[PDB]
Amino acid sequence: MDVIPLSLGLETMGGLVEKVIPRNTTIPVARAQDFTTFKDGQTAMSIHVMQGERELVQDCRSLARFALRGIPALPAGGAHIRVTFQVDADGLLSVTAMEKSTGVEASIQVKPSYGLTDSEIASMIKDSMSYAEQDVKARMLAEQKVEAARVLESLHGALAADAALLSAAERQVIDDAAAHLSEVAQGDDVDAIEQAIKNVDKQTQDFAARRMDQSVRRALKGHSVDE
Amino acid sequence: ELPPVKIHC
Repeated sequence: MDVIPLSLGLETMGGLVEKVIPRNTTIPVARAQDFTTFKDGQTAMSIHVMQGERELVQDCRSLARFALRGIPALPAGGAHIRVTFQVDADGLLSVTAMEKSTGVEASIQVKPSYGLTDSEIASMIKDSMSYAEQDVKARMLAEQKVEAARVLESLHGALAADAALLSAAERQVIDDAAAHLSEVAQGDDVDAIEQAIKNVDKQTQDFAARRMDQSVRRALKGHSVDE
Repeated sequence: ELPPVKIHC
């Protein structure tokens, strides 16, 4: 039987490619992987199907893109999505995204079309070893950038909810730490991004504790129509 | 629209 010549996967946050069906898998085949949202109330997700062996989007081949829409609005990381890749015996590729609680789904089918040459396939395979270490470093960088954005999004939500728990003075220390994280996350030093996240965490520890204290006093001792 | 985030390891 025939096999898939290159890995098939999906773009994930940070410009990275997650492999769903590995290179050299016999066809027909189907494999799934599970994913979630990045922001509070997210109702859509972009499903960008790629082909190749390397870690960054710019180093793989873009096959197709579509969106899953109608995701129920839930806190960041709360909606559960499964994406399934199917390649039939004739090489037809179907990709389906579906959300757990409502079953909402979107799918495409992509006809086999103008191939890769055997020599371009070989070259993409060989580049993946030749740039393996650079790619490991690039993925680590990008994953730290995603973590930075994750921390910033969570702070952004907490400020939206609970700005009233901070003085303008305390709020400026936080805003300055968050602006500085946001700046260094634009560069290419992984250790610096890590230290800036740690600084945001330390500057928000009291805020996070006042938010818990508030939920606990309220649940346990009760609410006041005052505030 | 945002791409997916891995839901686990």
